[PDB]
Amino acid sequence: SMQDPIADMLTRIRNGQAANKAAVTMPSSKLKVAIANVLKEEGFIEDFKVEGDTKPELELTLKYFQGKAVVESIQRVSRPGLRIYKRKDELPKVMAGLGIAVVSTSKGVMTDRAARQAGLGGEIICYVA
Amino acid sequence: SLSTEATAKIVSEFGRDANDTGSTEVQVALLTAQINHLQGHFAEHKKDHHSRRGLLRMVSQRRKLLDYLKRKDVARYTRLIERLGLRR
RNA sequence: GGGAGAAGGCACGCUGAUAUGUAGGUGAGGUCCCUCGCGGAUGGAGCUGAAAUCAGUCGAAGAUACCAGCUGGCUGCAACU
RNA sequence: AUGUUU
RNA sequence: UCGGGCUCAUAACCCGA
RNA sequence: CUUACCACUUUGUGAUUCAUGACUGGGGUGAAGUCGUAACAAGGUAACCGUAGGGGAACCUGCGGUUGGAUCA
RNA sequence: GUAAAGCGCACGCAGGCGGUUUGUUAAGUCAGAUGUGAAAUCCCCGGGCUCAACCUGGGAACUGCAUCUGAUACUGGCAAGCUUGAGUCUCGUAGAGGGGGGUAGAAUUCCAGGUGUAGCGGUGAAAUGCGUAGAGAUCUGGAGGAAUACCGGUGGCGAAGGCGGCCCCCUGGACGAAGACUGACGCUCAGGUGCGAAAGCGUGGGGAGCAAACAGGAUUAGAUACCCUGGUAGUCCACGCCGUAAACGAUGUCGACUUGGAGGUUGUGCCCUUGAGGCGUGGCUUCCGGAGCUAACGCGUUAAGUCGACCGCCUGGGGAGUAC
RNA sequence: UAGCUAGUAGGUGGGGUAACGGCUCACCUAGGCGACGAUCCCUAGCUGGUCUGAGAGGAUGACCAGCCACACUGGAACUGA
Ligand SMILES: [Mg+2]
Ligand SMILES: [Mg+2]
Ligand SMILES: [Mg+2]
Ligand SMILES: [Mg+2]
Ligand SMILES: [Mg+2]
Ligand SMILES: [Mg+2]
Ligand SMILES: [Mg+2]
Ligand SMILES: [Mg+2]
Ligand SMILES: [Mg+2]
Ligand SMILES: [Mg+2]
Ligand SMILES: [Mg+2]
Ligand SMILES: [Mg+2]
Ligand SMILES: [Mg+2]
Ligand SMILES: [Mg+2]
Ligand SMILES: [Mg+2]
Ligand SMILES: [Mg+2]
Ligand SMILES: [Mg+2]
Ligand SMILES: [Mg+2]
Ligand SMILES: [Mg+2]
Repeated sequence: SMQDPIADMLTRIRNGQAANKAAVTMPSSKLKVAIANVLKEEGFIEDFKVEGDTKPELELTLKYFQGKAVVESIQRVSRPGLRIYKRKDELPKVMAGLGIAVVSTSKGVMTDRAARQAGLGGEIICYVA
Repeated sequence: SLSTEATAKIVSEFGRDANDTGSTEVQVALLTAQINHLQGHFAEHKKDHHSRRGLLRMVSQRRKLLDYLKRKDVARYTRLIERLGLRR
C-alpha cells in the first residue's frame, strides 16, 4: 500500500476467497514472487501469470475445496517497525506444523520446512494456513 | 494566480532543460514568484485567514522541495537559491 | 520598571617584584607618500600613568582624621512628583 | 405541588 | 378559627358560620 | 614558630518538608426536621453543552450549538 | 459511534514508517567456531543416608556479551536509475470559500404633515402601557440601523469554526480533459505555530429590531419564572484579547482492498446527438442494504468489514475536571 | 524538578600517584551535560538467585556464595605489600 506493500498482497488473497472471488491481482515485485513460489509449489495456488516488462502484475489464482476456500487462514507478521527474526531453535511452526510460514532465509525465501531442512533462520513472513 | 503568460516565462529561465515544468529549478522559481507577489496582497486585508493558508501550503513546500536538492544533487541547491536569494 | 545599596558578608596601609613605571594615554625626531603643507602615513624618544597578582612588613585598628544610608517585619490613610 | 404529604 | 365538601389522601380550592 | 587545606562550630538569608492554628470555602455522612419540586412521559416553559447575568434553594433568563426530543406540525 | 476512552481543526521540526529494479556493502538479521556467562539453586539421568527431608556425580542449561569466519532473501547505507505515489505546465469547470470597496429593493422604528375619531395594543382572560395634548388605522415626505424574502434544495464551498441580494477589485482550494515535464521529492507527527460558534473583555465608533439585568402588570398558597407592557449590556463596525461548545459522524489522518439498488450534484467521451434522451467514465453526496463486524442498537465500498504507517487517548462510580 | 555546570569542558607546560587522568596548579580557549531526561526531590546495598506464574511477566534480594560499603559520631594521617 502507500506504505507497506507485501501487507496488501496477503490481504488481497484472503479478501478474494472470502467472497469466492476468482483471482485478485496486484503489481508484481521480486519479493512478491519469492512468496508466490511458496504458494504454487507449496500447494496453495494454481499459479501466477505476469504482465509488463516495466509495469508487472502478479496473478495469484486462488482455490477452494468442498464448500470453503483453500488458503483460509493467512496473516502477516514481520511487518515494518516490528520486523521479527528468530534462530533455528526459535524457528516457527504454523498451526502445529499443519500450516506453513514463509521465511526469507539467507539462502532465498522458502517454506518453514526448508528452514530446518537447510538448518538456518530467516525473516519470518506470514502464517499461511 | 500568476498570469498564464508568466509561468511559461520563468520556466524557460529556470527549467533545467528548454521548456520543462517539473524540475526543482522550475518548481522553486514558479513557487517563490507567487510567494513574492502575494506578499504585497497580504500586506493588505491581512484578515484572510484562508488565502493565507495557501501561502503557507506552498511556502512550506518551498523549504520542503529545496531540501530534495541537499538530499540529492547538492551541487545545484546553492546554485538555485543564489538565484532568488532564498534561504539567506 | 521595580521592591534593592533589601538583607548579610569579604577585601582595603605600606614595601618590593612582575614592570628600574605595567596597561592605557600623549606623541619628537627619522622614512614614505601626495594637492604639497597649520598635509597625511609611518614611526614609537621622551613625558605621563591607573589597576591586578604575588611575596614581605608596622600598629589595638589601614573607607584610621574631616566626610559619610541604621536595617527589617505587621497594619490605617493618600496612587505617585 | 406532594405523598417519609403544597 | 371551626364545621362541610373536592382528592386515594394532604395542601390548595369551593361553601357556610 | 609560620602559612595552606580542613573538622567541631558561629552568623545572615532563602528553599523544602512535617506538625499545629482563631476563623473559614467547598465536600461527605447521619435522626420518617423545615421549604419547595428542578430533572426522568411533551415531567406539564422539551433537555443538555459553552457562556453571561440574576434569585432563599432546585433554578430563572439571554446568545449560539446538539439531539443524547414527545405529537399527525 | 453510544458502556471509561479521537486533541475543535490545520501546518509542520524532531521521531516512526517507506513504490520499484539493478549493482555494491554487509550494519540489523541467519549460520558455524571460540572465549566467556563462578560455584551452589533449578532440571535430566544416577548414587549415599532403612525412606523422605536432606547429601551428592555427571550433563543439560546459563535467552546473555563479545570476537573470528561465512550467508545475502528481506531491512538499513552508498551508486545508478524507473514510474504507478506525490508535484509542476496547458486548457477549461462549478461554488454562500476568503478579505476589501460600492450599491439595490422589501420591511420595522422614529420624526414630520394631511385625513379622520373614541379607541388601540395585549391575553386564556386581563392589567401595566399608548389615546381627545387627537392615538390606532389611512395617505405623503424625511432619518437611520440591521437583515437579505422568493430562489433554496437530503444544494454547494471550506481544515474546522463556519460561509447567502447585486456589482467590482485582490485572492485560496477543489475538479475534468489530453498529453509534456519532475523522478519517491511521500505518510504521519510529542513538542512548536496558526485558525477558533456563541457569550465575555479593552479602546473608540454605532444603535432600527431583539433582548441578560432591571421596573411595572398578571398568574400563584408563594412565582425573585413561564405570560403581557417597557427596557440597559450585548447583538453591528474597526483594532486587540479570551480560547471554550453536545467544536458531534459523540466515529484521527493516509493508503489498499470487499455484492449491489434508487436518487443528488458537478466535469468529460460518445449515439440517426438524430428527443426530453441512449450508452460510457470521473469528483464530491444522500437514502437502502448484502457478506462481514457488533453486547445489542446498528455500521455496511463515504464501514463500525479485511490489512498496513504514524499519532491522540481509556483503565470502576462519587469525591472532582475540584484542591495545591 | 527544565534547565544544569568555573577547576566547569578541553588544551598547553610545572607538580603528583604504583600507574592514566584537572588528580592538582599556572596560563589559554569557552566548552561540557540535558526530553535517548541532565539538575533537583523521595527511596534502595548489587548479583547469582528467591517467590509466584503455562509462559511472558509481576514481586523480592533473610540464612548460602561473589562484589561493595560500614566499625560510638565527625575528621585525619602514621606503619606497612
Ligand atoms: Mg486602626
Ligand atoms: Mg500624597
Ligand atoms: Mg414536603
Ligand atoms: Mg417531612
Ligand atoms: Mg489546616
Ligand atoms: Mg418539573
Ligand atoms: Mg422542564
Ligand atoms: Mg463515553
Ligand atoms: Mg475530531
Ligand atoms: Mg550460572
Ligand atoms: Mg538493499
Ligand atoms: Mg466537504
Ligand atoms: Mg462575539
Ligand atoms: Mg465590546
Ligand atoms: Mg445502511
Ligand atoms: Mg599534564
Ligand atoms: Mg538503607
Ligand atoms: Mg497468568
Ligand atoms: Mg571514624
